[PDB]
Amino acid sequence: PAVADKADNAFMMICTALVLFMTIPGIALFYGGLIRGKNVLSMLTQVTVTFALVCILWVVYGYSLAFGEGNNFFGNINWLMLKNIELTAVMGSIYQYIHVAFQGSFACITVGLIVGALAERIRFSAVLIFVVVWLTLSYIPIAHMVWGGGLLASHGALDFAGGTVVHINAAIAGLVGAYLIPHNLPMVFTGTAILYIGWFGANAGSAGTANEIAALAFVNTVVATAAAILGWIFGEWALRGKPSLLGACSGAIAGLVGVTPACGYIGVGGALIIGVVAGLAGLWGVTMDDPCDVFGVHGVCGIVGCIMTGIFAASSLGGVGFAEGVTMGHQLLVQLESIAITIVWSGVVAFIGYKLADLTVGLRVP
Amino acid sequence: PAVADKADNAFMMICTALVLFMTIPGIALFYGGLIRGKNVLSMLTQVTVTFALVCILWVVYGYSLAFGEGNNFFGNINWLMLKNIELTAVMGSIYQYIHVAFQGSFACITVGLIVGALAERIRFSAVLIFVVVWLTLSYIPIAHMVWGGGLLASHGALDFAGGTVVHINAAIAGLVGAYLIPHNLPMVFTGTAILYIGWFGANAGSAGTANEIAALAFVNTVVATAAAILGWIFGEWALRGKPSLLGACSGAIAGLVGVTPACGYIGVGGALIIGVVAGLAGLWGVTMDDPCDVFGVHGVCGIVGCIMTGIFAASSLGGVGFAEGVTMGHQLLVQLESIAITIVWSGVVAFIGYKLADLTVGLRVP
Amino acid sequence: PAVADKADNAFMMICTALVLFMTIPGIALFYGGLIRGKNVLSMLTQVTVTFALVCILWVVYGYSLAFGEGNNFFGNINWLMLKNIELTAVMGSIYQYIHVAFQGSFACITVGLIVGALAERIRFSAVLIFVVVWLTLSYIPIAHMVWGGGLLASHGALDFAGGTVVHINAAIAGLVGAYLIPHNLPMVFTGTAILYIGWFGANAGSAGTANEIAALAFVNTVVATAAAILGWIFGEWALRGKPSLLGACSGAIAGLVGVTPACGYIGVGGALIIGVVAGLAGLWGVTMDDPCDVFGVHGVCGIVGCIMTGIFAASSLGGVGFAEGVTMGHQLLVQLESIAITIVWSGVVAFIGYKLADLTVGLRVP
Ligand SMILES: CCCCCCCCCCCC[N+](C)(C)[O-]
Ligand SMILES: CCCCCCCCCCCC[N+](C)(C)[O-]
Ligand SMILES: CCCCCCCCCCCC[N+](C)(C)[O-]
Repeated sequence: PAVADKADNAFMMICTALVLFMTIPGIALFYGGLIRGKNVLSMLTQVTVTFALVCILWVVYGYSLAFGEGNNFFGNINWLMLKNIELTAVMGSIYQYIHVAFQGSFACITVGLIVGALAERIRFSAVLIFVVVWLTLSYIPIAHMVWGGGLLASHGALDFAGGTVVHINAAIAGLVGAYLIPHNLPMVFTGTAILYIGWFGANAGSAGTANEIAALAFVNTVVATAAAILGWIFGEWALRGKPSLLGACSGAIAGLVGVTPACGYIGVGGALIIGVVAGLAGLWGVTMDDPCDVFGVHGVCGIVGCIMTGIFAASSLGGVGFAEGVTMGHQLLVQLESIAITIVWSGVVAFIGYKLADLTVGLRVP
Repeated sequence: PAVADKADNAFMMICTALVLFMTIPGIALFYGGLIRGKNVLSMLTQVTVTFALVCILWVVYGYSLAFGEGNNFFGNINWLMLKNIELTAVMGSIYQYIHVAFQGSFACITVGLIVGALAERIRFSAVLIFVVVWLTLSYIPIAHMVWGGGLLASHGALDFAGGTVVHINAAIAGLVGAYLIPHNLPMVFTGTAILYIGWFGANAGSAGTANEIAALAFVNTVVATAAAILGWIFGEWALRGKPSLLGACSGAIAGLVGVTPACGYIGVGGALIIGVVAGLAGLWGVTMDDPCDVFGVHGVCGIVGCIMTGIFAASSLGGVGFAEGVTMGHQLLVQLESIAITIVWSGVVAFIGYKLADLTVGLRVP
Repeated sequence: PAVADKADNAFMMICTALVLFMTIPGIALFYGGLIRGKNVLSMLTQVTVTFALVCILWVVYGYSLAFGEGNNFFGNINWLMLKNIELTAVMGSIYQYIHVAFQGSFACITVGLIVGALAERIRFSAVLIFVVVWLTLSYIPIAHMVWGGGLLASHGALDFAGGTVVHINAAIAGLVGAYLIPHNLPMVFTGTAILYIGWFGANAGSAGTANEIAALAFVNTVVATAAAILGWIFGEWALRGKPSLLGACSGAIAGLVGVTPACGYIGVGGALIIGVVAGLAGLWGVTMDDPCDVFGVHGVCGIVGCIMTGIFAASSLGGVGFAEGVTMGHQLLVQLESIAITIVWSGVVAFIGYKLADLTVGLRVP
């Protein structure tokens, strides 16, 4: 007799709006000020159209396969166009319709992160094909594997808000793209800004409820982002003699990414230590072919966050505590496996997607 | 013994903020990148000052006449400055003060849509006069007629979030203006963006509560907007050989508008079919004197949405179901009447307003 | 047996996001379009890094000293890194973690207002030192004095959302800075916009709950801002023959500031009268060395708001009513004292901070 709680309903609809704010115009504007000015309009168009396409595919089969009961790798196809979901169906403590909208907005932003990164160098029709393939055969199974009670979840993987599902997944997809293939810094910062605010929806929302864990995630997000900014900036001041706007904006992102899988499981001590290590590591990454340094931050910091969750979730270290019977040893192993599975899964799919495009319309923008 | 529900309180205050975000800076920035660059500052000023004036008129007599008990066409004047509204007065399941703020923000955005459209070509003092007339004698009675238990509502008109009260109403007011009387596309998209996010406040908020219907409206908004984008874009690719940023931004708006009256009454199937037809129809409109194509999208798509609600609310078609004793036949008729009443009411008033200005200070900007 | 209410949890986390939106990118962008274009990137960087530093200092000792039990002037140091705060600890009707995040975001925005004002003319390392000093020895004690059950609160001072803690405090700190020491108007308005929307989080959020008082504050915010815009604009039309965008944006701020201490205690009548007097007074201020007219609006309107709360909170005048045994006479006196204590406290500290910087790294940007 599952009963929807209006307080949770309220929180999760607003959180869905926030995550939606991340893509439209968040990620669009972030990339907008980074890419060559002659490429901006084509990019914003591509993000917008691919946003739309993702919203639709999610409704048709996206949600059903991501989040329906199935196997360890995917759901099913009987929630097609959300059929058999009663309007009053409750998932967790919120109406299911709001879970669809929430989970959909994650799908959008992830796609937004790859589209914007590669909009400069890929044909319009070729990114569409890619999106369709990689949403379907990478993001959806991994979503299901991590948040849909599939393989990774069934083996105790900690990923509170999408270090694998979003960050690693997309960073590897981006890297594959570049392998096969700033002009407005106020615009970049504005994007970073919208991304940051939008990100409280993503991290607190992942609690599914306005509780003490939503509260922990929110606090940890503020903390680790700030730690990452200062860590990056300090590093930049040491390496380059001075902080920069792009470094500060990059810092914030590095720690937002690092804290993503962790925010709901760690103490503020942990959030701070993670923000610092994520900020430095992100700086290290972009100091070491990667489009708009998407792996250099998302990939590198995605890995750092996911590994460091396997440590800082420990009650000893201020976390919520590992599950019963789980050692920090074993949990670390499982994160490594989650990470490695994501990297390979996305990579292989990315390769299939781009190649499908490359053999139907061509990658190379005319 | 009506009791205010804090969850609803929370939702409706945040939703009010979102709708407020639509005008300030949403609609301002949308028009900002469309109009000639030499006109932008005068426009943003005019939207801001007229926003303020609308916030005030709403408090003085706006809310009382829109939403007080009266006749079929207007309320009364005993909630002047919100007197006789106890601070703890409850409307629906939220405190009345939050209903005032919500309904006020609709009033603002509607006005924002006309002001911004005509800011280029109308004298400052002449728009003020217009606003005062047309808020008072068009938006307020129609508000009351549709959402204040007046004429249109009493006859079963479906308009969940303002296809008539907002979109048709303002589009006709805009058309009258032009009859008598892009430079920054990143800015236009940013505006579209803020408008989109802000619009979840308008559509879900219209539920008055964080329930399964707020959930339906939110989902339908995401769906139909996305459908509209792809529909517009595809049409544009057929007509023009390629999608454009303005087309994509226009697409989103077309479907946001189309779904506005429908979002709380239809299934996602319906949202998708409405988004598509609204996107194509919007494109058709702007292909066929209309200031910033305000009728071409708001008018045309306003009509499409309102008519199509009379169809897709049917349980057969996945909707919430028509009221008892109501056939799809009869419901369609009533939408047509709602539409026709709005078009004529706003038109006649618009004509009175502009002429009053034109005979006191003059329309024609010096 | 204090029990956290999920509805309040939801409201206060979203309100925290809104206040966070005020700084990042709100205040950054406001100043962005005001300062010389050659200074903008250095400014946005400085706001971002000092934001981060404030988020961290708040977590380490900021919250503990601001909001722990202590004396009349400061709390304590046993909530260092939020230790001894159980994750499920409840303050008011929300989890304590959300109070930390809320109160932290006030700390950020206040700092944002001084940093942005003086970013043009102060050395990076010198502002850092300043921030550390003045957050610690001004903002924290005043926070504690006004909202932490300290001196000013214990004597019945009304300041619902920070006329002293935020506005006067920062305006005086800014004035001290200038004493010792527009290019993008669309950007300025966008900032004003984000500031306005963000401000509903600050004013309603200060209720701690989604109740009738959150509802009153929200309504009053809309009202007084609008009143202030028209008051400023009308004054500007009289003084200068015409309204300007900067005047309108300045108007909105003047009334937002004026209503800040008052919003939770006054009637809408009062909100309107306060908005008007705040708008005119703000205009008067900037007509009478003050960096980006920060005192001319925040200082002047901060004082006006705080004094005028001591009047309009009266039930006679439509307010919530003064406390038992409190006359309007006595309440006015106490506001004057709150005001005077803030002005001197911040001033003295500001002087210490800047001088510490000036004698370690130097003020004067190289
Ligand atoms: C918990 C949800 C996670 C949301 C993911 C969105 C990533 C936004 C960051 C974009 C920055 C892109 N860049 C250049 C650093 O790679
Ligand atoms: C449910 C609330 C409806 C809100 C109405 C606001 C309309 C925003 C769209 C502006 C687009 C203007 N334009 C040029 C397409 O006409
Ligand atoms: C209730 C919270 C108060 C938030 C304080 C933030 C102040 C924002 C206004 C910035 C305007 C700066 N200026 C130039 C007018 O001084």
